[PDB]
Amino acid sequence: MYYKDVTVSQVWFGHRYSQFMGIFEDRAPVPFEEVIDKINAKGVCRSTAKYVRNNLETTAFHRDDHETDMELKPANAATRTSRGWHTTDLKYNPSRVEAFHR
Amino acid sequence: MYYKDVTVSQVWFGHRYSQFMGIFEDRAPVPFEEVIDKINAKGVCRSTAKYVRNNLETTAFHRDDHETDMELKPANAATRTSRGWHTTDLKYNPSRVEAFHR
Amino acid sequence: ITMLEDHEFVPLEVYTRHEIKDSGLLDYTEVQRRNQLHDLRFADIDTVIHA
Amino acid sequence: LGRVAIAWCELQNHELTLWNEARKLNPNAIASVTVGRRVSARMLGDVMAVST
Repeated sequence: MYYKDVTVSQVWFGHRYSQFMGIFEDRAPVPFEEVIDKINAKGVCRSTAKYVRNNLETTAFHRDDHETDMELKPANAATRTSRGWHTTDLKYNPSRVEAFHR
Repeated sequence: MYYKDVTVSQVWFGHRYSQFMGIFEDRAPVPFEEVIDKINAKGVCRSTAKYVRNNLETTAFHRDDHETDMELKPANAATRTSRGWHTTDLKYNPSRVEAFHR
Repeated sequence: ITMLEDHEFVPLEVYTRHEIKDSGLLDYTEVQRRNQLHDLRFADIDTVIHA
Repeated sequence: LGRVAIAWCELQNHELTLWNEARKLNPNAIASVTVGRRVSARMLGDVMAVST
């Protein structure tokens, strides 16, 4: 399975300390050309995910930066886990700025 | 299980009538110290939830008010239901103000 | 007159409980285990970023 | 069935005396039946002498 867990979160940065306001977790497919070229051959994956949700075409950029190809790396081994893989281990969250819904 | 059902909702308030735009339902853990002191001994619980989700520390204040120690009360008995407990029975929603995303 | 010979009845069953359980396409226990360990395996559930 | 077989062996070994007496009585018939073919027997003495 070659999918990109596109997740976006809206966060309230309060007058003193932060707070979530929703995390849209989504699973997104990847193009055949992406799988053939970057995944299988070069062992990397793009920072963007071009896919069709809700009868609309959308792309999400990892960390909301410009397009880049992260080096695909194995996932940390837990109990009774097969061989998985993921480009990113952490999850990007907006930088804290006062009284803004980021 | 000691968890706080942190639910936040964005509601459109039209000129004539209201409308939802998302309900971020979430289950949040509670600190060991909170369970030991306020839950087991005093039988109460805080109106806040200090927990780390999506690699970020977030809190939600019940009814978006200042922190208070809500009195835990038993849940209404339904069919084939064991003993549960919950501090709040209703769910807070923003007060209606015209043409605002509250 | 000849005595009836001793016979041993070995355990026999076309469908053991393991393969009967595996007959179903999806097992809720395995599916939930994989889906809930997904977050732990493919993300860090302990690292906290503050800025 | 083992009890039946034991009782049958005992029955044969026990009717052997009746069969000796019957040989002394009617040697022709007894010898014919024992052999399986109609034969004529004579004074056995201690063993039947037969003739087809």
